[PDB]
Amino acid sequence: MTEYKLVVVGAGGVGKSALTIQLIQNHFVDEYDPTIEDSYRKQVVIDGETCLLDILDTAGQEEASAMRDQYMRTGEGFLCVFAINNTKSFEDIHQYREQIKRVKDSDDVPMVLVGNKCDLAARTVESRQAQDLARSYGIPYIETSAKTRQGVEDAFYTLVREIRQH
Amino acid sequence: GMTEYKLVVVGAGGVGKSALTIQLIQNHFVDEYDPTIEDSYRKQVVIDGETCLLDILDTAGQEEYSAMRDQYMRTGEGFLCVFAINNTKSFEDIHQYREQIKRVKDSDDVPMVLVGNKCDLAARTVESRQAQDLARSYGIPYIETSAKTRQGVEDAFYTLVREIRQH
Amino acid sequence: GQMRLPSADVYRFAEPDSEENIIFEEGIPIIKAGTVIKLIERLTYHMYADPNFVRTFLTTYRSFCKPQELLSLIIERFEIPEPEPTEADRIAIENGDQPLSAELKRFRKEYIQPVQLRVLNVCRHWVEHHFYDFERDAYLLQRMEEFIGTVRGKAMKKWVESITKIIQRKKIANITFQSSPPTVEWHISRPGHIETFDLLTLHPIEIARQLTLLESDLYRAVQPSELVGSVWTKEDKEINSPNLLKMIRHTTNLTLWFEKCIVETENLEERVAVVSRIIEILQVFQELNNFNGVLEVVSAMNSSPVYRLDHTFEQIPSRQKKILEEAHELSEDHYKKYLAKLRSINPPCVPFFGIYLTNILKTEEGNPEVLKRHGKELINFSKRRKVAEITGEIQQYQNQPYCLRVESDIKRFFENLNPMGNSMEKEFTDYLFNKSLEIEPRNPKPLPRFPKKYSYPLKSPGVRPSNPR
Ligand SMILES: Nc1nc2c(ncn2[C@@H]2O[C@H](COP(=O)(O)OP(=O)(O)NP(=O)(O)O)[C@@H](O)[C@H]2O)c(=O)[nH]1
Ligand SMILES: Cc1cc(Cn2c(N3CCNCC3)nc3ccc(Cl)cc32)cc(C)c1F
Ligand SMILES: [Mg+2]
Ligand code: NA
Repeated sequence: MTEYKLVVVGAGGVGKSALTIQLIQNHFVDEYDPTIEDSYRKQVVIDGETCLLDILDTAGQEEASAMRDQYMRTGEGFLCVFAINNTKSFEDIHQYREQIKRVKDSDDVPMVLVGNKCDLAARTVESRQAQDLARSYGIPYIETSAKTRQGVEDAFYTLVREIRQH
Repeated sequence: GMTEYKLVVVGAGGVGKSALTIQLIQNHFVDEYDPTIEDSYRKQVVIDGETCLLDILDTAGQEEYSAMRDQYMRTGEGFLCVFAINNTKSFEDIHQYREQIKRVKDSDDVPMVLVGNKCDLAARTVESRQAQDLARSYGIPYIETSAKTRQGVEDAFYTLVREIRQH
Repeated sequence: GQMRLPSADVYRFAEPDSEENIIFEEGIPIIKAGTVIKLIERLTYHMYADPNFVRTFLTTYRSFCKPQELLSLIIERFEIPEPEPTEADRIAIENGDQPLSAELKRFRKEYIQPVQLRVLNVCRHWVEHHFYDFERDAYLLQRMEEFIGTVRGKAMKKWVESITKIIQRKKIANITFQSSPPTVEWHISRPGHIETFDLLTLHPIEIARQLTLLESDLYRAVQPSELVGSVWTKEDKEINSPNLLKMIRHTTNLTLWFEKCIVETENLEERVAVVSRIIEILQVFQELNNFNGVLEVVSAMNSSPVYRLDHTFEQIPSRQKKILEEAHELSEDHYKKYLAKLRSINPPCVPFFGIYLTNILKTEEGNPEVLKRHGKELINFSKRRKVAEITGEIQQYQNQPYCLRVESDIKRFFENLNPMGNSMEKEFTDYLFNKSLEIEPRNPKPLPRFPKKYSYPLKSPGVRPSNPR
């Protein structure tokens, strides 16, 4: 069993915790309880190979913004999450991308761009704009709903494939 | 090559039974243990000048899985029937453990030893003489052991191997 | 340079590391042993977070620190003094200017705020995942509510208000799937006719599914509080480990029910059909990764009353002998193949709990509570980490739900199964063995014939599922 260290990052309230708990427990969390730092494990077969995912769920609130280097050092791959009804959270993506690159001293870190809350009709970030950004990073873009499960396995397991092929 | 003996530890739970195999298999001289490591229950020993391999099954903690006793006991060639010298109920349980071993093995003469284990400084309630009388009524050896000083531990397992060899 | 720290005389958590208070294992350090003060310092360390350590500590700390004392210590940890103005600040103030306060701002940003946030994360994890401490000690809960409810200052405010709400919700205290569950399968017994439910009249696929749902729910209900301290083996086990004991007693009852179904079927041909049906149920258990169920069947087939039934064995199809053999081989060599299979499958699964129990008990019994170093007694934390590695594995398999539909009547049938009746264990297992001797006597006694007892067809419907539109 290969172990993969995944880290979920992004602005406060975009659904990092809801995405993770949907993956882990098949349950949608309605409450908004701001995370400090949580960690989960999941054994799962991906492309015929069993692995063990360690998933770090991080703090999006700005008051925790000085405490990120320590988890970025440990992570192998990063889900970079914004909410498609929150343009500020999309603008925050590049700050996470640049910090991860600095901390890991690498232009080639496994990452997936995730546009969450795709169950909501009132979108303010267009798919094309996010896809353009993902292409500029060399990474895939996956839209998700922690509420309905749409795209959730695809986002996490695509990140695993990235780490595997790194 | 060398003979392997499959030994099974049986007896009441909650009264320190597991200390017998832990102290044997341990780094005798470093009080430490990881039971998860493959072959934390296999030990090569020399008994009366003959090298052999002991494979010890101790399912301590699984006593409530009472319908698995036959499954576990069936694997064994010799048995340590363990009670705590400060727990009279565990001593009274011995008769039924022995009866169950005889049934699983389909034999009235299964290699086994009676082990009285001192697991703390609480007052002894089973006297040596009571346990000696019980062992003699069964025709099996009696060994007393300490769960803290390792006294008697080698004697218990080696005596059982001798019972198997002399069966 | 490094930040300066408060004097260790006013803030105990600033004492320097030494081998008299902390020992590390041979990129964050792993603690072998330490004083409780050093463990709490590293639990809430300013340089890094350690969520594994938080779980390990909160799962196992009661073996070395009382809940009331833990709360006092983390409140003490939280109350960090700020440094006095520096010489440059002093000179600015003496000239009527605003000081830069560079060292103070750095200490707030890089020491106080991370330590305080990590203290609050300990509180959050404590309330969310180890709330039994507060259920069992109402005064502890009052102290936690008061501490959280009186934290001032805007940097912690979002988490203080959140933790207050989480506590209030915990005091008064839904699954979505990738697909639809398969259709419930029926055989001779039809929906609503619970009085006809039995081993051969329910569909073997649905027996295995409903037992898997029941056994999965029982597995998922066991909390670490029922395990740490080996409390399920001690005199108060019924108080401290009730969900574990309910799970084990279900497993025992099903094994005994399988044995009873076999040996109370006195007609040889009918008993062969019973055993064949049980091995079909085992096949579906394997397909569902219900290892508890697999071993329930294996334990019944290896029991003294069943194992000796050579005339029944002779008529079991070779393929079913092979299925049973490969299930039995999971348990051989101290569960070597079982452990490898558990670690290879795609969950959901239902582990066999007994191995975890033995490994927790032996880890507790085989390692000392303290290590003596330089005249000091240090908490042996490596022993606690080993226990929490096992409880963490247990919890990892408790997350994934089965995509199977409950059948309430079949569920109730297996919940109420009581093969022993009012009999005591010895009386009942002697009865099963005497039945075995009756239906297949020991050689050279001749094999008797017995009348059939089932009036319905014995042919199995098989264990491949059906799917109408
Ligand atoms: N409709 C909808 N709501 C969602 C979705 N994901 C999260 N939410 C909601 O958005 C809120 C914030 O979710 P949460 O998972 O706590 O976000 P977070 O990114 O972890 N926040 P933080 O950074 O503070 O830890 C919650 O009310 C949650 O129910 C989604 O896919 N759809
Ligand atoms: C299929 C089947 C096996 C057994 C009991 N049994 C046997 N025996 C030993 C004694 N002679 C007959 C073979 N080998 C087994 C291996 C694994 C397991 Cl788990 C049970 C085993 C008993 C009945 C009634 C039966 F139908
Ligand atoms: Mg969150
Ligand atoms: Na007593």
